[PDB]
Amino acid sequence: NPIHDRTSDYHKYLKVKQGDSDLFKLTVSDKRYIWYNPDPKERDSYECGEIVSETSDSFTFKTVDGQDRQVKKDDANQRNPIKFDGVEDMSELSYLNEPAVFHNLRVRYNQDLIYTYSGLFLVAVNPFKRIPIYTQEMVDIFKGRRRNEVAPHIFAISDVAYRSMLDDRQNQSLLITGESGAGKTENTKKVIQYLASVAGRSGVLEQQILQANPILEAFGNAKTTRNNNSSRFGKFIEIQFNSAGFISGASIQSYLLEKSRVVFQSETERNYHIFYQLLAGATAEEKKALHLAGPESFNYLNQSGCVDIKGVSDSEEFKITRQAMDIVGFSQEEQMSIFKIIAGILHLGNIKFEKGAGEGAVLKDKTALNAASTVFGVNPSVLEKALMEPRILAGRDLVAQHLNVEKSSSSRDALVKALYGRLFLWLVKKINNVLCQERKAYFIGVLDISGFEIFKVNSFEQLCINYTNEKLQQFFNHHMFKLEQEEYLKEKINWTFIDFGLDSQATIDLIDGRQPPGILALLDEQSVFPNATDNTLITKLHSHFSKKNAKYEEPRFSKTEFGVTHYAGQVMYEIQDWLEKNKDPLQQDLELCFKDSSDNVVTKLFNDPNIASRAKKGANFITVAAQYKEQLASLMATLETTNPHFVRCIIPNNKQLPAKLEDKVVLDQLRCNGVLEGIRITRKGFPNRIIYADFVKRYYLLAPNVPRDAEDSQKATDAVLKHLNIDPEQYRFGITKIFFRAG
Ligand SMILES: COC(=O)c1cc2c3c(c(N)cc(N)c3n1)N(C)C2=O
Ligand SMILES: COC(=O)c1cc2c3c(c(N)cc(N)c3n1)N(C)C2=O
Ligand SMILES: [Mg+2]
Repeated sequence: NPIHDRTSDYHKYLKVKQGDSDLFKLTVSDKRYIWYNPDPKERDSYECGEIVSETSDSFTFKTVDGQDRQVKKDDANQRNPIKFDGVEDMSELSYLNEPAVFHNLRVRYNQDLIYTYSGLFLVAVNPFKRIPIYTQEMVDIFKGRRRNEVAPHIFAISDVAYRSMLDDRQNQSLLITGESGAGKTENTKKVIQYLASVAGRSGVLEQQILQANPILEAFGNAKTTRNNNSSRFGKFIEIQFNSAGFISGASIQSYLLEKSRVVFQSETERNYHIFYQLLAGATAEEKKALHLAGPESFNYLNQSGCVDIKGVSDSEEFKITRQAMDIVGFSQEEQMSIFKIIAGILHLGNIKFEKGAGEGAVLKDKTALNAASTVFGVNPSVLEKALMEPRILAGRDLVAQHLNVEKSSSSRDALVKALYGRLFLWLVKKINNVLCQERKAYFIGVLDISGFEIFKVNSFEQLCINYTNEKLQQFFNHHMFKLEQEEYLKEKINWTFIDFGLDSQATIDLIDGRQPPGILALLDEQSVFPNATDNTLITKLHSHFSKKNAKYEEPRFSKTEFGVTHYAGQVMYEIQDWLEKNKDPLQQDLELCFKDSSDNVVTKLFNDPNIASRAKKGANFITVAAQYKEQLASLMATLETTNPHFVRCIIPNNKQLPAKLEDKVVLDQLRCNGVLEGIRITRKGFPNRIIYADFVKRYYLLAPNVPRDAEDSQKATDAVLKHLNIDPEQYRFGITKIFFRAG
């Protein structure tokens, strides 16, 4: 058994290395230590100082530079005995404080142990390098093990969820939190791998489930300045099981694709990988048939200054993506149409509108228009008229507009974004049709959202993302602190309620409240108001929240920005284009143009109502904000019907580098994630609890005769446990349940 064989890969890569005799000497030392700040203005940079004396209320300690300092005992962060360094479950620490928690993570991370428990949930620190802990042998090691039998691992929490699903016949969820780049998607994929392995069975479903990801990532992920493989859409993967616990299928709900990225990318960022994959990987006359050149020739790829990612071959990736499409079952014609659409988008991007004789735009060169039309299979004259002279109603009259250059470019971009988003939707739908063949008995849902992120310029997309991340942190807060203590108090176990000081509700209400209206509601209102501008909008927000809502800031340094205080920090948002992004317009004549496409996939994108149609609320189409919010509330409703398991991914630094665990970066994450509070609730509270009658059947007794049944439930439990003479401090008696602190 490799768990017990210290030469095994398990021991080498998942367990803390054996300390030496010098270490042993240090470990049995009577000396005592404190974590202190050499510079009190840098509260996250700590060193270890030896405690050399104490009074009744203070410690005096030597700093590393031999100088003595004094601190009140109430302000002291004592260092744990070094036998705890590297401990697998931090609820075991004697001293639960910030530098002590960070230090334990640091000791593990320096030995490449990225996973650490903090009571009931998992912490994961991104290594930014490959560590060989995800092989099939590692998988197999976790299968069937109680949590405490094996080292912390994403596989272990995965197994716990699976067994919880079986034992309680209750749906589960795996909620992976983290800022952008923290490791959410990699861990999500490890979860799916584990489940596909342990619950797997004909055998191609599991392969198809796994092969969904290169497709989704090629179309839905991109390089940002924070992550070379940033997910620009959120997703909820329901892994589905039959009554027997075998995988019977899976279904992916996707959220909120950053469609603006198709048409615009910041300096050093990339568009979606697929564009580069196609241009790099396509056959010699694939490229001739689609009129393609290199990325530098396309406006939608040549603006950021970056066409490459270190360590990535877009050609090789293209081969992997196509292979995935083969396994999932997209036909050759379907794939060809997909690439026609990607190529058509690049050509649309190359169209250059110019000022005509009047204010209205003209197209002097039709090479890009013609190439797009050719690959999309639409009529180029109809497309041209639809771009620069779309028809609208004025009352009931029919009026041709004549859009200027700017409006023309915007409309072309709107068309591009609509194409990309519908195509993305279609890919997801096609995928689901293949993975969903049977009605489920159970599910384990795995959530992989786009993570909390902050740039120089934060827009409506950042607000939606950061909102979602705030809702997810609140969900953790609700389950860990609020509901837990509600159980204690309903079971009257003598608990004094503790205010853990973590509540995101005010920020959430600020963003999505109804009465009084929050940001999104005022946004929606401005979005259906004919005279509205980005300026009437920002003014309206300041009018409602400035000096009124504690989580909002009207900045003095700007007239187009507003600040929201999130759990993870203040973010300033630029209001430019919010009305247009929220309304998400597309000229009907462009839809009519593409409805007439000769291409089987394109027509589906424009005629299939699940893809093409948009809901109404009154005389208006549903805004993006109201729809996403409907979607999110729906997700949270589903999660609330599940048993949640939390994984908190922690980014070590902001440089995407291995072996560089930065103090302030990590401590900021630990603080706003509520890690220490969670560890604390696990320790001060009563993690384990059981109805007075379902206890009889795991064991038997050690008592004067309470069998698998009894007339009594309360004293019938009292008696049986009592014999071990284990401390009644380690348990309590609820109206219906026995509670316990540590098993
Ligand atoms: C995620 O993207 C899409 O689903 C999507 C995108 C867009 C879209 C529109 C619509 N008028 C209607 C849709 N049903 C629709 N769907 N526009 C203007 C878009 O940019
Ligand atoms: C969900 O509850 C609410 O609707 C709600 C309640 C309140 C609220 C405020 C705001 N400044 C802004 C909101 N968006 C908001 N929303 N205040 C002061 C409230 O008491
Ligand atoms: Mg991601």
